[PDB]
Amino acid sequence: ASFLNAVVKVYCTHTAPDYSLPWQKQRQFTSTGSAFMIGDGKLLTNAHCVEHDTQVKVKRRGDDRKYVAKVLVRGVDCDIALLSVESEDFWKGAEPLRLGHLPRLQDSVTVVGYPLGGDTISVTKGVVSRIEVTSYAHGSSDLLGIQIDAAINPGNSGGPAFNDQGECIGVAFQVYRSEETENIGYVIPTTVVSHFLTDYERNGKYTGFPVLGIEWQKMENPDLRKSMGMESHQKGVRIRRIEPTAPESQVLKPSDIILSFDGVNIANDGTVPFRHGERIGFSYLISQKYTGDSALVKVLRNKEILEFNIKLAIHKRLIPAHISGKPPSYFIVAGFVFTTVSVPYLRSEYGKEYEFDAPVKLLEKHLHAMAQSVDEQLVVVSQVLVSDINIGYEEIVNTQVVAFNGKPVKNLKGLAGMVENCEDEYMKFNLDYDQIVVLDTKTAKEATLDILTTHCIPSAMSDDLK
Amino acid sequence: ASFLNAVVKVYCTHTAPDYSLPWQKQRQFTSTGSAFMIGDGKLLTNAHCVEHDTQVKVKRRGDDRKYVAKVLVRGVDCDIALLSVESEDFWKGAEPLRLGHLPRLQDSVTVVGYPLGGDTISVTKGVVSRIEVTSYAHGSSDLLGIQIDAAINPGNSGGPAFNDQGECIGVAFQVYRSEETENIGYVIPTTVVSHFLTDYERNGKYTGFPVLGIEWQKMENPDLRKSMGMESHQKGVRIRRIEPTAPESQVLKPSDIILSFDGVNIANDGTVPFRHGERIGFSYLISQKYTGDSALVKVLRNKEILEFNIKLAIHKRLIPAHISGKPPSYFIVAGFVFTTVSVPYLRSEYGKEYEFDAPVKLLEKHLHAMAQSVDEQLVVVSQVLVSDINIGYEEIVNTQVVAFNGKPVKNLKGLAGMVENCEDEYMKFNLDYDQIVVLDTKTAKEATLDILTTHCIPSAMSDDLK
Amino acid sequence: ASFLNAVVKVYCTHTAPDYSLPWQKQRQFTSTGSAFMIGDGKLLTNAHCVEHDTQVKVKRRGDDRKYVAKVLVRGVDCDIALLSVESEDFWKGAEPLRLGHLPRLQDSVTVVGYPLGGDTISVTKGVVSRIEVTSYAHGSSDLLGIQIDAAINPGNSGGPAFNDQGECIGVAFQVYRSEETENIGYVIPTTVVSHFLTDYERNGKYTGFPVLGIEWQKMENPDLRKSMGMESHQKGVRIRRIEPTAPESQVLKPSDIILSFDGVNIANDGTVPFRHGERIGFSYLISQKYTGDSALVKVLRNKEILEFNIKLAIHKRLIPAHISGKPPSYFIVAGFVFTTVSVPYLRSEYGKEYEFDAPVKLLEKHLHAMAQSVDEQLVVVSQVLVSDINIGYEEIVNTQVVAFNGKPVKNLKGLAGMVENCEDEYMKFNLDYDQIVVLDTKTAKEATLDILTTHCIPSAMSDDLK
Amino acid sequence: FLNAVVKVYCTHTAPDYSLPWQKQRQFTSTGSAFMIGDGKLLTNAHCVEHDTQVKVKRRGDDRKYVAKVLVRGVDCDIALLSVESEDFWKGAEPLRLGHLPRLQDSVTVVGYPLGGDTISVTKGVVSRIEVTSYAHGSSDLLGIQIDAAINPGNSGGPAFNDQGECIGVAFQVYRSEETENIGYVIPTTVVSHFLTDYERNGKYTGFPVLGIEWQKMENPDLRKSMGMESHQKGVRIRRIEPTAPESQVLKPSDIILSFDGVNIANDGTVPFRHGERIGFSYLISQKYTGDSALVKVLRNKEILEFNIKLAIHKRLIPAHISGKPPSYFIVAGFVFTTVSVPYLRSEYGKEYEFDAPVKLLEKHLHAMAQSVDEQLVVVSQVLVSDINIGYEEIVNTQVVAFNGKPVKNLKGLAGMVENCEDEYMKFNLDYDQIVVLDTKTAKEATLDILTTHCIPSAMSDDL
Repeated sequence: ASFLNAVVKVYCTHTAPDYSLPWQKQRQFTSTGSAFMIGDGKLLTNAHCVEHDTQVKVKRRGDDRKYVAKVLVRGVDCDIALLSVESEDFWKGAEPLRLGHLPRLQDSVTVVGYPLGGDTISVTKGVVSRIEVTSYAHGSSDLLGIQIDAAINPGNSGGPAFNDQGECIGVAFQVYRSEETENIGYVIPTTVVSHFLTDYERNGKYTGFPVLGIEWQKMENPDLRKSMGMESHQKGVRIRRIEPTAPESQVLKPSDIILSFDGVNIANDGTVPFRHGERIGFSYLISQKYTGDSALVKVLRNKEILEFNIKLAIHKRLIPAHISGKPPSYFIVAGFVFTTVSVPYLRSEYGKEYEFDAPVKLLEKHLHAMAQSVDEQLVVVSQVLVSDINIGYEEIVNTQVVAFNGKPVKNLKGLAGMVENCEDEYMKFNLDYDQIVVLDTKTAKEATLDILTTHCIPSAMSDDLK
Repeated sequence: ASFLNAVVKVYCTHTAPDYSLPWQKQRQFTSTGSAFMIGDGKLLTNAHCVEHDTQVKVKRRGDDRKYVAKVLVRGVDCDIALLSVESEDFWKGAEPLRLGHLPRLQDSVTVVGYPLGGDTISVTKGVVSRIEVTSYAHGSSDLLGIQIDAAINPGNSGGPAFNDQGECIGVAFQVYRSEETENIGYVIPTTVVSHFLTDYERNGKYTGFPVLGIEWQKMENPDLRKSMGMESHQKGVRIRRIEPTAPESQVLKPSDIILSFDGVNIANDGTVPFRHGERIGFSYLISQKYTGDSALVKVLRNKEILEFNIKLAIHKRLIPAHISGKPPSYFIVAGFVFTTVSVPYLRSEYGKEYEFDAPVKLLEKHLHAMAQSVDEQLVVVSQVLVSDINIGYEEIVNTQVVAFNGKPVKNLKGLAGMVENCEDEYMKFNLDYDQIVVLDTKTAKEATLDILTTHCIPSAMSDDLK
Repeated sequence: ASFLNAVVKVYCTHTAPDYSLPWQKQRQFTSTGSAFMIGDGKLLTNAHCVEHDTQVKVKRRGDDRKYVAKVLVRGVDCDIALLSVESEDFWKGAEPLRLGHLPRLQDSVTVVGYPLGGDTISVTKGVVSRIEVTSYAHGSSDLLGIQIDAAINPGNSGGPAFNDQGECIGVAFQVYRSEETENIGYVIPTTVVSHFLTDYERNGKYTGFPVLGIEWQKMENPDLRKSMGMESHQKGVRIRRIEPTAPESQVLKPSDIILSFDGVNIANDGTVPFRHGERIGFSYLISQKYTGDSALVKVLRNKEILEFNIKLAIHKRLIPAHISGKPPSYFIVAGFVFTTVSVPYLRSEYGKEYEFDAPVKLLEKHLHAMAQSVDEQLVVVSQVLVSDINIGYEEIVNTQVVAFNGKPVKNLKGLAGMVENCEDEYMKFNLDYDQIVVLDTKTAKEATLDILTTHCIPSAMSDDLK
Repeated sequence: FLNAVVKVYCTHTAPDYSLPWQKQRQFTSTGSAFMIGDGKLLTNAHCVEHDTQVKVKRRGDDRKYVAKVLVRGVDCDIALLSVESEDFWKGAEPLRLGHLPRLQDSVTVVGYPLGGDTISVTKGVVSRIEVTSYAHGSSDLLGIQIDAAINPGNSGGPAFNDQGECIGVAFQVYRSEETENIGYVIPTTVVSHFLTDYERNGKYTGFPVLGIEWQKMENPDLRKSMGMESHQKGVRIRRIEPTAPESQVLKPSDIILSFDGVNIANDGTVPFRHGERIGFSYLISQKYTGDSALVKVLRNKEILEFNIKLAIHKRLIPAHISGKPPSYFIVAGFVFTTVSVPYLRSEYGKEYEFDAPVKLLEKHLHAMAQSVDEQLVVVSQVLVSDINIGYEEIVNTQVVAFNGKPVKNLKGLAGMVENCEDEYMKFNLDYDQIVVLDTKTAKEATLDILTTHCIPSAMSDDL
């Protein structure tokens, strides 16, 4: 029962930026979660437990005090964060958990944490149900995951799952809930946790989980395989498209057939052998490597077998699934609020149903567009703060800015600089839907200050543009 | 862990007949389920996993290929089907499961299959909760069932439940889900599975589970018992009504009191002793027998004790709960679409709420009418394909046809023959609600072909009427 | 498996009083639950299983008969009732359960009873999840509770939870259900059960669970503590308010800081040490005592440490959460229906959402008002049975009566006596919202009988006012 | 008067767009129609869409007489009916059409709405007159809003002025929890355009609308920057339909100053009547297809004039499929069809504009046809078979090329697969996917698949 004492309750006050009004914050709100001692003065929890934190406190069993904690480091896409606690009273007699190996299906598992239904610690018990590449909902990434049938409830997030030997086999973090389903809950495996910790130890920071920038197609059809010159004994997946900002774009080509990755053969359905008689998606081979590592990729190209050693990097979306450790960027000229499109921005503008209610143009780029350069951003006029200077333009909302005075717009900083250094008589913004916005350059800039005052906006731009 | 490899994933493409437009099919749709090796080149799954199959494929652990399978035999009311697989690659190294005995309450149980929440195999664990006669939802019959508290999810259908010795104690098949309930899931017991397999082995086909064609009333009231001449030491159930198409109608009478079945005494509440200190509904004694078997029934009739040996048969509903291995029958004359009323037909015409939205006349027969002869059917005008020939009759929908030219209508084939061989000047259909439909016989038949063309109907009738 | 036979099925027909029309009953309705043998011809079940009983029957395993039972005694706030059964046939071969000690977290637990999904006994299994002071929903009180992750379903109420040694560790009684949660179910601990049984044995009746009549405030802020003269080493909770009808009101004062209870130190968050390294709310120390016991309370008052021995009593709400073993009181004069405000009354008048739809005046007293004297009641005009005698007063509903002919109204009996002995020409009722109702005393009383006849009301008042 | 207004009974049998080889279930509706002379009844096109039978009943006669649809204009929501029986026409007196009314003119609506079986009259005033979206037709034409109650069943009946002349056809409403008495009437000007068109050409030739997208020029800096004088006004051309004649002479960022000598304001409006303005589309709509118009534009300080021939608007993704069943063809279980609004609605429900694939909606809202008769071709679904193993999950995905050749429309694709001599059929699909089939074995596999799904033919007759 000594294992329970390593598990602490997390109290978090969150203050999120208003993506729709990026100069200000949303209303404070509180949540609770769990965390556990992993050694060397560190607690592990889920990143989603402490997102946009303005205060984090922890409470250990047997002690009534809630101690101030700080977020040491976070990994948004693997949904892990480490906490530090200054108070030496908190750490007295601490006994950290040890991490165990990946479990086998049907292994007994217990989940320990602070879910709804009470204030004190709670234990639930079940078995390991399923292990495969899993969609991390909050992290928006695909990593190894352990499904279990021990009940996971709100508040369990960040607490450990234990094997019957008292070793931590991972972190309870998410559930699949519907009116049709029962006891489908997920755990971040120790292999993923170890990856994160090793990463942080080596680099003094989080460097992510690599994922090769390719889209692919299964090759289950025999005519398809034959037509591309595959022999009866060959299997693999066809490259659809390659991220321009990935180093494999310099050596791989569309319609290449990927035969293997680090000498492991990829099946026509994109799976590779996994442990004891199972098959798993090939992405697992990539995500277990570190950014900066290299991997040997074998392809078939015009019936010729080619091998390339490719450096692995994180995935950069044109429309980021998250914007962490920074307020959303914006700048304002003549009442026009320019900002960038991110998933949180879309969710703010169009609610939880943003995937169906957002403008099709924006959604099209969210699901299908690849960044053509690093640091490329989708820039839009968010809204127009209505004044006399912007007459006739008042109804413009969430429309992409494609060019400024003939020059293509690559990102927000690029655009902000262009309006800054503009000496022409007119500022000409080419917008989506073949629209043009034109302002007299001199009177445009003069009009900004009064508009900010009206809307109680303390600054014309985010600090990163100052 | 070798037991897992006997459990395969089922992929099914279903194409259901349109009961509302019986000349055509509904749109293709796919589902997935589970199945397992039981020996001799056979897989067992649920019948509901492969209903209206146009293609079935299976996938074994460790192999990426999906192999074509065929439905060998199905038992609709016990919800079991057997599959065959031609590919010898699929069967290589196969190790079939062995069936265990009926378990006891609190026995550990594990469920293995392919539920939602992932693509690979999943295991859940719990205990045997309850064993009694259970309503098989898809099969619409009452057979022994095992309730368990191991989580069963969509996709688990057709997979095995195991005892702690690795024997299969049955097939995971259905759940009781409401906002109020948790972990109420059911398993088809090995006794039912064995009945099905023995049946198929003996007869080369499925012959069903017998159920005596009697409705009965409990005799819990002492005045009731006394008034019917029961002695203080006698107990049993009163016969309300007997199916005319059952052989016990020739020897049993309404108001008989059934005292015993195969020497087993029936209590006033219709229960008999079951295993260790429990009581179960008497139907269990009947359903464990095979169709064609005989049973000794003892009754009290006017204070006289009588015994009859009665041959057991399946139950035939006037309005069938299922129509399997055949398209729904129909024929058309002069735009009138004649078909028969089945549960799938009612569900098609009036949705999932057919029990409350269907015409009361039709519902009355669904819940309460007994077939007066074998092969009797409830025939209706489904709809009228509007043309000049059927002027004034256009609004007729789902109305029973009771007679044709003075002769009673017994079933669809009977009616189809009567319109065929009709040489009278007029065809006179007596319909429900005391209506009469009259058509000139000659011009009625001539008008059919054009109407079929308009509605793109390839044939005037189903093949079974050709 | 012999333990199962001590667990019986409960069938209850309830007939509840109509709180909105207190002269009559609501419609009969039935429920089912569970109960178990605890020795000496007694069965234990939940009080909520037999609330407003007009008939209770039980059925033991293996026997088809349902035997008439009677409620021996009930404890509404701990949700326990004991049943007796006259029939000696029921008790033949009975083997009662033994009560075990409070379990530890992660201890295996099995729940046995008669939930939905079948008619026979069902077992579910899980672990002890959490132990702390718990809100008893039906009982509306705060007592020790055991949370478990074995599934509890409707019908389980009143059945035992067992440890792995076959001892009863408590009574399955309630769940926390939401679309977000799974397997949060609660058990009345053996310590609470033992309290109830000991209580009934000693006193021949139920005397409740004491709870000191104080409201308190946490003292987590250091400036707060310092400002009230607490030393750095002192901790406790501040008294906000004291129930006038509690004997600690004679010795404790608002703004006192409670330092300890029976020598157990109370933390700034109101918790005390509990078992192995845990902390629990201090109310647990009080509720484990019996009414009539005394407790030593130490307080800080103006930097002086004072100790008082205080007699403990049950909590009496102005607006009772329950009214048990008696029809709701009422009396009628001139069509005016006078009654008292209780939680069931509010629920009847304003449905399940009574906490948000009831008049704010009434709700204000429900959440915040303390009784100023014992037997004080909130009296209202429920409604006005419209006649000529009460012209102009017809729209009065649920309005508090504060005085009668200048005299304050303390409760319903007090008011009933005052209208009875009124010899003045007028009866003057002062109502809430500064309204006055005046009737001619003589013609008011004469008018009652006809009004009762119109509404088929057999009597002008409840028997307790006769 | 009342006896010229008749009740319409229609049995509809719509094609199943999701399963284009067959029809949906019969359903019935009722509406209204009126005698306009020469053995003709006028009603709404939506009253008789996909008709398998139409009957009419005149007031005081119990018989329901068979009618036939002579001609329909889907986008203006008008249809004409004929009735063979002489008994139906006994003592008939057709209605006369009146001139466009003015705001506040009294109006009566006559027809056969819900709430009873016989004729019903409602009364109100003319509320508002402006270019209006015809919901069923999906075009923008002049509409009269009125405050006389219009209910289901009124469709196709006349609205009358107080002189008993028909001022239009009651056809649609704006209903929400928030609104009351917002009903619309197809004006006599639109009706006359339809009747004149049908009389001239023996068929419906539509309402012209020029293929230009434009931007308002309300901003002074915008106007000044493009070299507009302080007195000049107009609209800026955003984009021009490649399949429109004006794509040859007009250019993006031209500023349209006038149409037929009529000056266009910065908000795209022109003088209308009685002190009101109206969208310039009205000037175009009142002309006939084949007519020309004089367009004056400003381009690089220079004022240019062009005589532009006018035509109907043709969307890449059509709002309606009329005069034919939806086109399709099948090879090896692959069902190919075209994307239309009715297809999207059938596939994704009434909320298709939010639930359909973002790729498809993108083209629905924003894409212009690049060539005449261009269509968006998709694989609708794959009828599962051995021949199409691995491709079963393909749904609603655009076909962009066949054996290296661009797919223009369904007929084009059908002809390419028909005449394919190559060993393989290689389809480039959206999302950078490729589907490949052996040419010989794919074609052989078709017939048996049809049999399984009870499909009478591999392709629609138009292919």
